[PDB]
Amino acid sequence: YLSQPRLTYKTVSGVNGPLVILDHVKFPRYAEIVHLTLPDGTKRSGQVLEVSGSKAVVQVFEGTSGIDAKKTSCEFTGDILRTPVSEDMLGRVFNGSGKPIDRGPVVLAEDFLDIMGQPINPQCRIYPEEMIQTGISAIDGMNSIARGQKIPIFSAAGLPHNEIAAQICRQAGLVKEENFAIVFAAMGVNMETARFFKSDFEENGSMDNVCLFLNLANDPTIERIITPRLALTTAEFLAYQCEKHVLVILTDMSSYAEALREVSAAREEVPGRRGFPGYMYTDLATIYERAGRVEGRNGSITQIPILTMPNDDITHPIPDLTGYITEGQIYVDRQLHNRQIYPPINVLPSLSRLMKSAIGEGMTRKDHADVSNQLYACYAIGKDVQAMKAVVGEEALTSDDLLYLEFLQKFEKNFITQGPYENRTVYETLDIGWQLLRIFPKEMLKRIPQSTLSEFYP
Amino acid sequence: YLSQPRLTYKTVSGVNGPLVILDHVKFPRYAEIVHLTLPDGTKRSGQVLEVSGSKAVVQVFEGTSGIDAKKTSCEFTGDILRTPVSEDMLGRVFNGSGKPIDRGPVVLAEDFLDIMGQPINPQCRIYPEEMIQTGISAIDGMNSIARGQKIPIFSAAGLPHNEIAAQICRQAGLVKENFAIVFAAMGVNMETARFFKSDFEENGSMDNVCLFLNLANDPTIERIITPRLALTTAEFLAYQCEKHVLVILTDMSSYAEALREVSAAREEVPGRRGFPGYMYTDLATIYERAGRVEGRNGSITQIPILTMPNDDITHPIPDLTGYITEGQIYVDRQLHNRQIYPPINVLPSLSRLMKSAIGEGMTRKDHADVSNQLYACYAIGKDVQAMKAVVGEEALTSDDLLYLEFLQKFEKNFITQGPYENRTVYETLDIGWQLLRIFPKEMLKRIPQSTLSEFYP
Amino acid sequence: EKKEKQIEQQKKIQMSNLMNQARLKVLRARDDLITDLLNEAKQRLSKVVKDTTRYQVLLDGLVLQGLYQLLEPRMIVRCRKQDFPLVKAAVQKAIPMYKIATKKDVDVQIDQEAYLPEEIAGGVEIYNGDRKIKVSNTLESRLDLIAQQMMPEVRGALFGANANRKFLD
Amino acid sequence: TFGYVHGVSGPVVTACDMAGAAMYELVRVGHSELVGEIIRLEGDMATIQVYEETSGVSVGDPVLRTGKPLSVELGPGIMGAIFDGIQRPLSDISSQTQSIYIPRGVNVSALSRDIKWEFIPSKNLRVGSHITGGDIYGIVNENSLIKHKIMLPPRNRGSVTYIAPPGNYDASDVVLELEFEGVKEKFSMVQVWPVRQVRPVTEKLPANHPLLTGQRVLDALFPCVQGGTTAIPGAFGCGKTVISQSLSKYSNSDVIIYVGCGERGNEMSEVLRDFPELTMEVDGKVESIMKRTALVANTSNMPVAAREASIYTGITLSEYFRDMGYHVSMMADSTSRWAEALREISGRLAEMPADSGYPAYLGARLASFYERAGRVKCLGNPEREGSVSIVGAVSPPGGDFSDPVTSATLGIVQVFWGLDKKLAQRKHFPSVNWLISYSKYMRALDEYYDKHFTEFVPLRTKAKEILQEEEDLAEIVQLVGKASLAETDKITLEVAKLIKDDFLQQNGYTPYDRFCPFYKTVGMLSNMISFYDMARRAVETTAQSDNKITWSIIREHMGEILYKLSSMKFKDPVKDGEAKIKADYAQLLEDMQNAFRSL
Amino acid sequence: QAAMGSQGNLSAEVEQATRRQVQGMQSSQQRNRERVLAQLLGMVCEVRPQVHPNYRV
Amino acid sequence: FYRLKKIQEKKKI
Repeated sequence: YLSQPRLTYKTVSGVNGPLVILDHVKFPRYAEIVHLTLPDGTKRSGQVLEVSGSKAVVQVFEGTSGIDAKKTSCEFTGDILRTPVSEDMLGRVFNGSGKPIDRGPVVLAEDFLDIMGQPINPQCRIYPEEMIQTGISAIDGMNSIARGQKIPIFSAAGLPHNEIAAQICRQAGLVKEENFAIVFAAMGVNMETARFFKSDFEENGSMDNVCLFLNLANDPTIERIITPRLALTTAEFLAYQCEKHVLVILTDMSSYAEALREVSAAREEVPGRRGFPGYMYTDLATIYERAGRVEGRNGSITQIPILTMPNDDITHPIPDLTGYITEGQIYVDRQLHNRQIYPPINVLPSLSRLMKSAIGEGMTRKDHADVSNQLYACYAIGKDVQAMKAVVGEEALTSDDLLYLEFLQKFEKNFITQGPYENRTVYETLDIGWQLLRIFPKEMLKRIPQSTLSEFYP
Repeated sequence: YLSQPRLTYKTVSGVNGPLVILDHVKFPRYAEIVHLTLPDGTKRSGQVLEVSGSKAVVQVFEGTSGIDAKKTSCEFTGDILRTPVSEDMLGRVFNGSGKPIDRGPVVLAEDFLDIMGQPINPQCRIYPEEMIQTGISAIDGMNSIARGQKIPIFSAAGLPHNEIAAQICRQAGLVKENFAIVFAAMGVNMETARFFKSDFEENGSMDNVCLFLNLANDPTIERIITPRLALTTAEFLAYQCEKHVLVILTDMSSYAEALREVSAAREEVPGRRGFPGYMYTDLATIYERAGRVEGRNGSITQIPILTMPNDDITHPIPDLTGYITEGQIYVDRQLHNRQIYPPINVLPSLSRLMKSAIGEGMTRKDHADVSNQLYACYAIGKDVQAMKAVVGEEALTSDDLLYLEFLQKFEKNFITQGPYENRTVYETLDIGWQLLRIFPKEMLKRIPQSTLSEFYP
Repeated sequence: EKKEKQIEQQKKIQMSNLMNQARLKVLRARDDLITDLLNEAKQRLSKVVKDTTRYQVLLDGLVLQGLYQLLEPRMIVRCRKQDFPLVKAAVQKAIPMYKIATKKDVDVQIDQEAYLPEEIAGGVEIYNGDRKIKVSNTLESRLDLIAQQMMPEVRGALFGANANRKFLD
Repeated sequence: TFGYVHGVSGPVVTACDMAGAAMYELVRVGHSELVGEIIRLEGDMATIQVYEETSGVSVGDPVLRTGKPLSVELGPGIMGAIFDGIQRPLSDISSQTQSIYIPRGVNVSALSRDIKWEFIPSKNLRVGSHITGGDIYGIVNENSLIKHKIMLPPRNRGSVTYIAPPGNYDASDVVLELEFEGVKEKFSMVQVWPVRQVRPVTEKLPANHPLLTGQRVLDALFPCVQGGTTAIPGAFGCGKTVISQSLSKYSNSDVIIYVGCGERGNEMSEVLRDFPELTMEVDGKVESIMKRTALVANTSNMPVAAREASIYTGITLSEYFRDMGYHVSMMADSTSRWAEALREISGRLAEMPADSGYPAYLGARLASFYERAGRVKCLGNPEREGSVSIVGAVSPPGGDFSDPVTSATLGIVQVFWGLDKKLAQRKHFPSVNWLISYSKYMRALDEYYDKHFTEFVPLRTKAKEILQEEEDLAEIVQLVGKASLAETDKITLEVAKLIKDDFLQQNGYTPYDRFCPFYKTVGMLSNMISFYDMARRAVETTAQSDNKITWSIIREHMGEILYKLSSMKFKDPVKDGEAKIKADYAQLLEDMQNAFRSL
Repeated sequence: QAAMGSQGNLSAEVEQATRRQVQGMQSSQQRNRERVLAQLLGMVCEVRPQVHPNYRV
Repeated sequence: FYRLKKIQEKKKI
């Protein structure tokens, strides 16, 4: 493969915030990459988005500043953005654009790949079945995660989702390769979060097996459009050319949606819901459909994004559309954090697709799923009793209501309450659940099959 | 000084709502004033809002109707709007645009001034500290009015805000003077205008009265210009004659409505409740012309009167009123249903200038702590009354009975006042002390012990 | 236990830092070797430029390539002053080829005022009529382009293939 | 070259003949030169935001071009002055014009060049040395308190060829000469720096030191740190301005930059009347805080566009004084004003609006602003360390917290102080909603307390749970009357009432409570928690007795002690030694123990 | 004290490892740099001028 | 409604 001498122009006919308009370009190509030289020696890059006649629309990842009309030059490559990809990217940190940010050199190009990736045949996917041990009673049990699944996290401002990310990182494992390769990317976050992540990884000795991309709040916002794909391409290369199991973390997709809004508003397209472009649904489908196993190979990808929450409206467009793509979701609650619970997780809004994963025949044990469902129902009824108590006085309470309330306080104070670094075996969690169940006399446990009730209740 | 003739165009390219599109305009100037001639003999005026190329846009103050593309003509003064100014405005009455309506002559201008005024340097302005004797216990005791300060009068439909304005301007004084009054209406019922004129005639102080009138039947757009002219006159008197000037505006709600109409015609970015997004700058421009200035004995005091759409206070009009002024008085319809002549709710009516004219040497040593204790006691009274409304009567304690008695006596004596009564500040503090004596000595946690020893018996 | 875990954590931190520094040094050394190889390539092509006979052939080829990439009625050429006798004949040979290839006429001129600086090993540049569009068909840019295309094969040759590369696809 | 005005619409100006123009370039418009900035280019036409009032500008007026973006000037004499939205020495302007008003197109140098200063060369500078920019090379006693230190800006280096001796020197006088590659560049005492850029630093450091504020509630519950970021949303009228002023008057910092955007000039005149009189003590020398403060005010009625310039100029000055090597903080007032200005500008430009009319990139700009704060290690071979704290004020419409401004703001700031209007309406002046406020810097300060106030750490914790239990019980009080609760519940209610009445209430205008030292606060908290402990122990011990004590019995037995508890806060810091206050508090504690023993 | 001793020892071990790797890489470059350079030089000689594929007449 | 008005306004060109 080769190409011919690249074209250069000096025909900047327009500038509108993060966009640039050119004219008299021969045979433009959609989604081509260009290189811009300002009147000074600075150099930048952009991507094409629209073509018609001889008009080329581009967007600058490095922001627009110092651009003029008669002096700016642009250069045209041949093909779409193809990025270097190597196994040595482990131990190497970069910025949002992928340029090395630490003191090391440019990545040696083991192989070039398309940033957009490639579609995968549905036939070739393999259903994920290997349940994962997380060492958190809240996650395991009611919301256990198979390897290959794509569960998100929901977090309002000022909640300790970062600590949850660190905890799941340190506690990664399997129910009994002995670990996972972590592909972590950050989108518009303050210095404290980056320091926390870097320091925590360094303390645990996991720099040998982690590749970081860092996009900070002070960097231009435009490169946020590219950054997640730069993470995922490396992830899938490690998952389908090295057979290495991968846990890929993303965070604060709200900023990615914001960048999409910037571009759409700059392009004067028809807005959809709350100023978000309509096709951002398809865009999120694109960025989330990069997990799951595949036959003939080994290894996979487990997708865990974090989602910052505008106010607390579950019915906001971003969480809603993420709810239609990701199989499940884990919910972080503000009230629990107000009541000083280190993993403030509300079981009620949470849900995952574990009905076929954690059964017991080779997995934890037979009574697992039934126990989980019974606990969930009991918690729901307990919250109902709590709501009832807020209306009338304590006199109207029966024995059942006192039992339910007492169960609520015990479950909240013991089961969910769990300090950091406190790995818990799955069997221990189920035993704690059994201890909670023993409080109620055996007759009111309706969901439980009779045989399990005789076997395990006493 | 322009010795050159004015141009007279006829290229009325288009018309749309309150706007007129002109073309082939040679070197148009921004915010320029244009006179108009209809196909018949009537005359009008306008202002420029935007220009581009040879095109231009002119908003018409009198509204658009029966405007021809081939008969009308328009004339350019080549200048920003200016207005005649003279001290002779005293004793005179005008309508909007300052045109005479008292059957009198055109104003013999001593000078000409810019309508838009000019910002005042923050270095040069001097903070106000001169307390003003209003005679009303709710305004001097629980609040304070300084010369140079600005403050509105919240109200609603049917409330007696006009009577409050009548009394405050009638018996204005100084604690121990001319107070040239200016009074501009905004699309109000004519009966209110006649009422105010009758009150001024009753007080027999027409030497000091300047009036600018605007009935609701006048064109809506002219109300946007109406207040600025009065403010310009006030500035002239303050900073070129050492006249202490008070100013009153009847209804800024009409101003907001007219500005909304103009903006809706101009398809501008909306905000809360479809209001124009830039009211902040505009209202700040209107209200900023107040205070005192170093080296000069003049001053300007502003007392606008606002009408809420309903009982709500979070409506954008009062909300944007709140940021500007350093205090506000509140009028409660509920108290008006109780037949109290000044139905004033003290609680929502803080004044941000209760520091520089209160204390010993200004009014008296024990002023601020008495005000604070009264505030706290009134709030506790409201709370316990709310509790009584649900729990009953037998469940209330002795302290609750004391607080209820305090409320009853406070509403009977303090706020209650005659249409012409004039209490000094000293007797107001005496009445407050009489009310406070009801409680035991130990319960006044808002007062230092020394004052308690000094004034309790 | 406080003192023990603190000591162990500090030890782990130091060990990890040492590993990171070692890996960074190794990668820096690899980059140094690659850059030295590129320098050798630059010297070798500088030697190659001196052979005038093949230089004229390559010059004609590159000129025709530029003419076919531009495709505009008005054209200008630029080159090192000392090589002008070659490029004028190059244009004279190339014009009929373009006329018979594109079935369209073209006026072509050579810049008698500006010339490529001496530091350029070889090549030419082209401009449209208005000097807004240009093409840099020089030896250096072509070298860089081919290198950016061909890094993976060079790495595979000079350091062997990746064992963990289980599948090409 | 020149340009010619093609059209005008409010604070925006379309122009022509701008082929060579570059964007974010300064421009001067009209016969009277008005500062401007480029925002948008098409062909040779352009778009210009004008920082001055627009009026009288006609079609075709000259438009002079300059080859620099917006920039400011740094050097001696900046402290104590006042500046407009652009750098303009307001006091010098009032003296110059000899008029009350500010002329629209006035032109005055940022700092007067006719004022000498006693410069002393750094002792370690020898001829031929290299400093590689960003390095101190002198010192100046611009005023009695702060010592202004001259530093070469970055992006500059060379060998020394001449250093001036010590002596008096006006501005614009050559002092240092360096020659890097055979080219000798001179320098003066005054440098320049682009506004929209960010001055680099050697490194960043984590927050590790508390920022005492003097206010009881903030320092006891939701403390901020130096280098930190804070936000104070509040309903329209809550005394936020007073919190800002009190913080400026009694901070731990060294230089304070008060930027009041969209505000009433009466507060500025009040500040000018108050700051000169109020003084403080450094190394035994008492001088006015006005010397260690700088002012930049942009009144609301001024042109709308200048607000953004004001906000940026504040942070640029504070960053310069961070490189200077001090701790500093700024009072950013009413960022929503900057948001509204941006909304107006975008609406005039006919962009695609976002939620509530504000343009989309508001959040991005707010992020780019806010990340510029923190503790840092600075350039310069002499080792220096500073910090910058931001204290923003927000005024959402209607007092609601659903507007996009606060929603975006809370996504960045680490500590939040919501203000509740109901408290303000009942004259509880430091109106802090303890139920919703939260601080993320609860960590990284436990060690400071370990070495100073180790006893204090659990006290505030206990206070939090008693308040939380009060809140949980309050609704049951509201819907169900009293006499249905145990004695523990009633005494906890009473303790919460005492906490609200005394520990939370602070009147900044009284002499005895204008500022609260920390020792006073911790003593009060210890007294209150000791009372709660003793009362709960008394009631629980007698819970199973036939003479179980009730709240009424306790109240009657030691009501005078309750009065003493309420009145302990009426003690001045001055005219009253710390030992005296501590002795009185210990004596009161002993009286309380005696009263509990007698029962 | 033992920890800093072991730190020095590990520094010696890792720097020895890096020296070994550097030597191996140098030999690997040496054995075929000439052939690779010849191949690249061949690559930068063949021009093949041609018209754009989409260009029409 | 305002968004729709603006998009129609721009579409009029």
